[PDB]
Amino acid sequence: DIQMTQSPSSLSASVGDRVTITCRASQDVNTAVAWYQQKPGKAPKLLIYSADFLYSGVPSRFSGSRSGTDFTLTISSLQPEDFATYYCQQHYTTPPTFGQGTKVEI
Amino acid sequence: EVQLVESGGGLVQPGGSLRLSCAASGFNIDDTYIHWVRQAPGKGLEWVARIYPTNGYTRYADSVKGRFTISADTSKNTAYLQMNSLRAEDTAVYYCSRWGGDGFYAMDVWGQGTLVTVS
Repeated sequence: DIQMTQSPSSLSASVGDRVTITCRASQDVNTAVAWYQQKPGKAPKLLIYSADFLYSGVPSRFSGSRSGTDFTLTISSLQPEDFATYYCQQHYTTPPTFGQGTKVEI
Repeated sequence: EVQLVESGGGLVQPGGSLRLSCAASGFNIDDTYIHWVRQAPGKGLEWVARIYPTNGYTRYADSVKGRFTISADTSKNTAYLQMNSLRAEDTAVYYCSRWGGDGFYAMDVWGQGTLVTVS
């Protein structure tokens, strides 16, 4: 039902750069948006829940923000190990739906 | 510590069946929901199914509904995805995850993933 539109589909950046990824929901999802990091060969890992809460353990350079139906993930200072695909997801209603993913290359 | 371990992935003929298991440690699956999520090449992450192990209530994505079922054995602390009438499009890495704080923490614990190849 709820479509999550992620942009961009991929980007390239250098170690130390700030990067921002945007996610737009097709309907109200309140605060309930999560962000996952998936490194090649690895399981997705939760970074952010409820738009802006940092999952315990996750580096503080990762932050989430929300303006209405618009959601952003920012990595404030890209590290070598942050090369991954990032996904947004609404956890408001069933089914939980994911963005198409944004591949971040260094 | 909280962990999910999947097994059961491998090579299966089209029209065949497979069962994936998702074994939990450090929490009880009947205190939460277990989801299955798959990553097919080029299709990002796709939600597949969930189960509420207390009562075995299930929900399925349209892509697998009528072919895949979920079950759980709460004494073994394990959930299962039973895959029937397997097609090419079902080739993916399958993950299980929990719906932490009954969804407040989104999918906060993930299995390592298991590859299913329909050949």
